[PDB]
Amino acid sequence: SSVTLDIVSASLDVGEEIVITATASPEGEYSYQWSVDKTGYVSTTSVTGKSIKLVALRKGEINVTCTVSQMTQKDYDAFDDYPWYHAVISNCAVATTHYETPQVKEFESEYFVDLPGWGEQTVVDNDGNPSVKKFNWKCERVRSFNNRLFALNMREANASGVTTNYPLRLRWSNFANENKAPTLWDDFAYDRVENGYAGYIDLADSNGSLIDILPLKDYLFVYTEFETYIGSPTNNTYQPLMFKKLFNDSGILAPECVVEVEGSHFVVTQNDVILHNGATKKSIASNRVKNMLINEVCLVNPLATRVHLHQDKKEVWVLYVGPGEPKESFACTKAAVWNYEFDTWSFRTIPYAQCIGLVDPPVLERGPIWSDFQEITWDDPSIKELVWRKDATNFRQRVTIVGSFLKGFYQVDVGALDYFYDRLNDVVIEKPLEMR
Amino acid sequence: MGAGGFRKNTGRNNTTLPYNVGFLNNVQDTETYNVAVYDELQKVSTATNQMFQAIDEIHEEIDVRIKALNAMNLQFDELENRITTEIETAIADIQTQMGNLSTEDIWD
Amino acid sequence: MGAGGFRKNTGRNNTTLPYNVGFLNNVQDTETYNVAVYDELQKVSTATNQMFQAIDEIHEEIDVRIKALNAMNLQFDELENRITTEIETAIADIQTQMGNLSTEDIWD
Amino acid sequence: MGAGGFRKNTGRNNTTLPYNVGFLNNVQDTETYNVAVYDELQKVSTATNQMFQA
Amino acid sequence: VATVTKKASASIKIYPVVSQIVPKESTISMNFNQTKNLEVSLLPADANNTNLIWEVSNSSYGSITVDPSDSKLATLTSFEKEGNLVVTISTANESVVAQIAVNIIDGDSGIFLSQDTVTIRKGGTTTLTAVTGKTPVTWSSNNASIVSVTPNANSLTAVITANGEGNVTITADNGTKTASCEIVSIPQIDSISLSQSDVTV
Repeated sequence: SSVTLDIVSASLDVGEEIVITATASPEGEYSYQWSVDKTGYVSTTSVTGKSIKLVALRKGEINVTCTVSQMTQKDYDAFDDYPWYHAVISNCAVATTHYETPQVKEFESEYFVDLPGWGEQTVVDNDGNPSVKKFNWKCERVRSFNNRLFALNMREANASGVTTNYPLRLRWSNFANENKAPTLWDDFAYDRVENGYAGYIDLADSNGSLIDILPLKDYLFVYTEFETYIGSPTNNTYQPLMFKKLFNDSGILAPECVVEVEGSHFVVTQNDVILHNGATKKSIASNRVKNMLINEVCLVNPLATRVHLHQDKKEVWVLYVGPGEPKESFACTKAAVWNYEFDTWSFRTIPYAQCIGLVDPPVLERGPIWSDFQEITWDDPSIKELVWRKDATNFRQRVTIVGSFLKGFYQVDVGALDYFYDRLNDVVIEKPLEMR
Repeated sequence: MGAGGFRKNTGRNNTTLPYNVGFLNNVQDTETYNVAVYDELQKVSTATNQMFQAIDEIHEEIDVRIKALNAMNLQFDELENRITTEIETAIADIQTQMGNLSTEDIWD
Repeated sequence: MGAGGFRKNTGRNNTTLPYNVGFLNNVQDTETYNVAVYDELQKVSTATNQMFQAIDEIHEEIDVRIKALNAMNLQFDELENRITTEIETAIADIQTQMGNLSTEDIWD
Repeated sequence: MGAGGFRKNTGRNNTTLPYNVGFLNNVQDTETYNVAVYDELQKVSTATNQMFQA
Repeated sequence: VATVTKKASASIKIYPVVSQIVPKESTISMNFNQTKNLEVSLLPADANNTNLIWEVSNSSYGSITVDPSDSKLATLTSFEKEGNLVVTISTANESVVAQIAVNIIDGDSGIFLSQDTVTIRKGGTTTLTAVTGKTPVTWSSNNASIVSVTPNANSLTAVITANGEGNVTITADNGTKTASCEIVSIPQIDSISLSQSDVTV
């Protein structure tokens, strides 16, 4: 109900302090956000606490306000055919999926929130009166570049709710600041009368859907299943990024089939596998595995295909759904692996991966201390798989982990076992790892 | 119509870094030489795109100064009009009126 | 506060020489080829530095033309104010004063 | 006497085209490397002459 | 997701805190005779907001050396001892502290001088500064072949050169009143050390 403040008005001298506090109507537990109607003027502490400290810094008049909220849980709908995509910026982690707004976790916060200033546009009247409006925007994918954030394949609504898919749209944000994600997305800033005010290009290529984005050495590469564009950042001018074409036939297979190995791009490019330096490309499979991949990938579900950069052993591996699997499964049964230190291909099993990544391990594995097992017994409380010293791939002693269809997590390069599955019994099976 | 202050915001923050060729002549290996010439052309590409951004920023500032110029000259001519009209009118009209009125009222 | 003459010396004396690539394809020796690309990148470096110098000279000439444009428009408006006060005062005060002060000491 | 006219026509018709280096690192043959550097320097010459005209 | 939100709002007025940017004076420096009671004047920059406190170095130079302020201005008073002192105008608690220098000139046409006594190593140099009721201030030294004295253009300041070693005295002000300053010239080395006394070769 009704909200109150400790105060309604105040006089400060510059450099003086003050504290105001808000209380809800009912004695319940709520979430707070403090706000100020002009930027500068004051210093603040933890704008999510019910009682805020202020410090006058500049001559003027201002409004300080508090929003109080009855927050509740509401589930996402990020289905297995539409996963999360998870970019990174300034130590804030982005979520991003279809049907949802992209959302970000701040460095100075313990929960997610919708990307700040996402969906904003600005109007100006004749004779110059501005106003800001938030329209519904939904994305496909979000990534980082040149201290900005980027967005693809927009569903970009407007006043009167006919949302239009712009499959060739690509939007970009401001620059960052201290421990914070970007703050505005309106191409129509500077009409309200920081650096890097936003933009959009709306490209010219083939069917769109506009599958992925990835940088390289200051140079964006944007991919459309056939054909690709370079983006070059200018400094700051009439055109903050200039986009030039690169390929008339190359273009990525599926949403995360590109990775930066060594000053170059590894791509599953619809027909084949390529390694391009920018300007020029090669075929890493021409006549050695081509007719073997296209096959094994074609059979079940190609859009489940992924790549991951196993730096630790100088391998790049392309993950796919095995030859005999349900046509609506996305669990990658198998991976084809390229050792870029010698240009040599192999294949392997992986434990039904939904997703893969590098990570830090648990503590019991993280180079521990006899002084930690004060609750453990030699008698293996179902914990057995601990070798005094596990060979190392990395000096920070880090680990590649798979998020699995099998209700859990797995490490994917570790002492020899394999975890097969059994639909006839709906049970997991462990068996010795077989090389052939 | 104030000559709108310098848009201090067009090119003066692009450090136009003078492109200087790194020593290619000590690179006896073709692969290192080929990298060094590519790195040299990369500095050229960087510099070319900086000089363009400055040329467009220069054209926008010129376009602002031509809009500012219509104003100052046209206003010069408006104030010329003011001068002529007001001054001539006042001086002549009054001298005449005053002299005539007082002089006549008195000598008959 | 006159406009400044042309700095007849911002860049119009810098012969910005049109960069033209010399023949690289006949240089069969890698060492001479490496010299010829270094010499072409040196002509690029020269022309890029001449264009950055001409863009800085243009930015300086625009910085001069914007210093020339703003405060002289302020002189226009302040001289315009002198005009206003002086001659408005004249017209009104003048006519009123003479006629009234003449009714002067002479009517009764 | 008149601030006469925008010369509406001083350089905004020259699309200065942003110079970008093509991949040189894969050219293992000196003769093909030599051509690729010459073609890159030709784009530089072009952009240099457009900037001088502007 | 926020099911219900309610807002609350408050204005704040932020006054400029001037006199955190310096105050400035009509009465920057004031020379006066032994028991004159002169008024003294100062303003904050921008004329905005805060008040000031008036304070003085050695509060023994007047019967109650500085009177408390009215508002921005204040007033001064003096008692029978001589030399410079300084009146500092400190803002109410914060760190802005302007300063007014005043000379209590010993009499109506008297003099005082900066140092009493000086110590100089031979070949070195130092300066002496008078304060006087009249601008001509002649300087003279006994033993000019051991300590030279050379007036500056203002005459009230002079430069001393230690041409030789020994105890010397300076007088200044022919202007109806002559002051004093003692000067010791000292050796360029006072002692020495060696590495050994009980050697054997």
